[PDB]
Amino acid sequence: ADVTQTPRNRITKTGKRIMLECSQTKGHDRMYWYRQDPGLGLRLIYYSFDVKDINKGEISDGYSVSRQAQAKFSLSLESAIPNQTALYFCATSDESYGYTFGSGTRLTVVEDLNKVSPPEVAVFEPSEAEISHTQKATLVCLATGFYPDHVELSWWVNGKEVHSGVCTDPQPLKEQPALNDSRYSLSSRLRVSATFWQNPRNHFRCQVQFYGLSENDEWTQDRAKPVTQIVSAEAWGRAD
Amino acid sequence: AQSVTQLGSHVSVSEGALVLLRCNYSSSVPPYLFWYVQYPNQGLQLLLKYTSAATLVKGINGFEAEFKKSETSFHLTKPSAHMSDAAEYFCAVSEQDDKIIFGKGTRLHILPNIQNPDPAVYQLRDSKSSDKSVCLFTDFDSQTNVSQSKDSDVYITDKCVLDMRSMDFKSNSAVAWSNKSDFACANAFNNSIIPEDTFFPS
Repeated sequence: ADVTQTPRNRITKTGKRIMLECSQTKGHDRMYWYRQDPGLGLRLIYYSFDVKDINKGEISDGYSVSRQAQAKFSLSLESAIPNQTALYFCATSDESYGYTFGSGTRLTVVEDLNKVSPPEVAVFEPSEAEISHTQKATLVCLATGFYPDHVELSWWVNGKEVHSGVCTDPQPLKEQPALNDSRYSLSSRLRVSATFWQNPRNHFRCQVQFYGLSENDEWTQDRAKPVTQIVSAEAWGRAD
Repeated sequence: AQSVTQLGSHVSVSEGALVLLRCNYSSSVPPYLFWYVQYPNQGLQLLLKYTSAATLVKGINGFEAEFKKSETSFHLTKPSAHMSDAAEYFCAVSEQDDKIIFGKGTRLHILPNIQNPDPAVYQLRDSKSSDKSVCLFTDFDSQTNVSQSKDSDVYITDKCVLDMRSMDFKSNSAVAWSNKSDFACANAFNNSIIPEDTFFPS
């Protein structure tokens, strides 16, 4: 609500021009665009001290920027390629290194939109032997067959999002690691007391938000158009 | 100025033990220095910074860092590791009087205190099965690690730690699955070194 960036999530095809927008309300002279990749931290792309003024950072190739106003700093991918897939952050600074970051843009550049595919999601119920041995009960959610790797998984108990008792894999795995355009799979666990699982009124849902094609995109296959969507799977408690 | 160095992309600490994440800089004149934290799918939050005032800088949550010019260091410390401290930490430095440059980041993994491990491999069934299952290896202590499958039709995840707040109880697990007719939970983790006392129910 000082620094805002748009969009939040974007999937694009190789070769398209993409624009990310950063706006601020404080009118700081200094604005920045960074990208973040795993293992590399945040790397500066470009930065600007005034409407008249643009400066390269350490990784400027394949990008351009425009400082269209004191308040605004746009980042353009002229011709998007897959290795520009990253989380992007804009920032402002005062004259004393007081940084404010925007909340980020997750961008995935895919070569071939025909390969986009939503997840299939399944919930696997707790083992009787776990319940007897430990008096706890672990549900497992599996999301499989999805492309690209651009999802968010969450758990919902009796209609409310839960974070306690959850662990989700930090990265999906490749179903076919030899393939450049392999589909992905992700798993998550939710563990509760056996008492809570054994109540048949309790409802457990694993939700996967998938980011895919938009309504604007052409689709020529028979199979479902793989648009951004939510896929869930669910289970009710049981006392056998 | 020139750079900032964090070594080890992934580091461990025992739950309850001292947190120490190392950062060094190269700059002839002392720079300003910053530690940021990032949770999964979240943005950056400043923990503390050195801005040429006190050399011992205090931040939120018991975090502190001492600026030590003669060893060009600014190590981040916290008295005790809690499970909620699992995140990625970045040290950063002022550069060229006009920007902050970031280190590569270190992800902090907190090993839960498991006094009474109870390693087991369980088989779980699909809630609306057409005869589908997965295997759950769970309740081992952090001396165990899970290896990748050697069979390209068997999928095995990394170990993951959950904290059931309801019972103040943490546990490790990994998941394995396959479509193969030949697949059995007894064999799923045969490429991992598992505890000799792992429970394999009937």
